[PDB]
Amino acid sequence: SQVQLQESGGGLVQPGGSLRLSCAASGSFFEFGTVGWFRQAPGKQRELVSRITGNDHRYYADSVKGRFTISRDNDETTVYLQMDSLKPEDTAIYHCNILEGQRWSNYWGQGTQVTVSA
Amino acid sequence: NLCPFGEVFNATRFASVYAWNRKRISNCVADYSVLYNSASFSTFKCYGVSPTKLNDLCFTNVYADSFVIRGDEVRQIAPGQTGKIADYNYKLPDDFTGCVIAWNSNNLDSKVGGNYNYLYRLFRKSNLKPFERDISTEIYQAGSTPCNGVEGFNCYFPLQSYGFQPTNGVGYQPYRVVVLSFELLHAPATVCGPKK
Ligand SMILES: *[C@@H]1O[C@H](CO[C@@H]2O[C@@H](C)[C@@H](O)[C@@H](O)[C@@H]2O)[C@@H](O[C@@H]2O[C@H](CO)[C@@H](O)[C@H](O)[C@H]2NC(C)=O)[C@H](O[C@@H]2O[C@@H](C)[C@@H](O)[C@@H](O)[C@@H]2O)[C@H]1NC(C)=O
Repeated sequence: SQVQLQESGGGLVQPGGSLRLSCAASGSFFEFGTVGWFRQAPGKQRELVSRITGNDHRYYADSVKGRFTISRDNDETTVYLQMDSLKPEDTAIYHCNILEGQRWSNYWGQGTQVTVSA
Repeated sequence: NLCPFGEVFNATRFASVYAWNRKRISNCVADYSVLYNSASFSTFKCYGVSPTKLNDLCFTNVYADSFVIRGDEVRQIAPGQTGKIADYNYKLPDDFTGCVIAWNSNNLDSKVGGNYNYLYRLFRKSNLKPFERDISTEIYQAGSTPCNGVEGFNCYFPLQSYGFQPTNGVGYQPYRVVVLSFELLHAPATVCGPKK
């Protein structure tokens, strides 16, 4: 049952820049059929930014529609979040997560920091 | 004029259980003993009929329903069961007459990195009725707060994908399932065993 979700790819960029986040899963067992990227800005509520279920059922929050793209690695249990046309309001710590039964799992790790600064 | 069971059991592609496939079988001769002996099945469980009796019987129609689930869920493909599969995906009636046939398909339906092609419904407002099929994909409102098109806590896309990895334990490996239902109406019985 143990899973580790290694989050990486964040960074400090200027407005209009790009980053690719990586959620790399490993462990004896985990449900990787649904993967969500969440973010929490300072003093703000965590929000689901993007989700992929199966190979091709995707969700994007209104504020990132058209700018972010979620995808799977072809050979590994990894999911990517390509973030293009970055804005200052995308600054947050980004976390990836999976379902456990009928809810997002209680995993809430270190995440990866995204800073977009003029 | 043999019933086209090969097209069902030997299909290259199988459906997701939430969008389960149905083929109507009619106007043909079927040897169920040959079918029973045709492969190393892991499940072959009949209700209201029997493997030893089917070759002497005639039916108005046979339906063959097929899909993929995980190993530990095959027990839900039976009358009177509960669980996410029986409740939200594929429901047999209490008075079911037919056979449930399954086999491990890990060699075809798993993949390094995961095979994510097979889906099941994880959330639904009410249970399915017998032989109902729901292929809808609207966001599910899990609490009392309305979702207004925004996914998050208590607002879920209603399907989940299996993540079949070749190293999964057998309970979490893919199994291909065929459900044969035998219907006898006040109509000509055109699907018969070889004994007729
Ligand atoms: C399901 O498919 C089995 C394998 O068929 C072989 O591979 C296919 C890709 C295709 O090229 C086919 O022509 C091949 O023969 C069938 O088993 C085979 O059946 C044929 C007769 O149809 C027989 O001559 C072969 O010896 C046999 N080979 C193997 C490895 O099993 C299944 O046919 C049923 O099972 C057989 C054992 C036999 O009883 C046959 O009469 C049955 O129809 C296919 N299943 C069904 C339900 O059709």
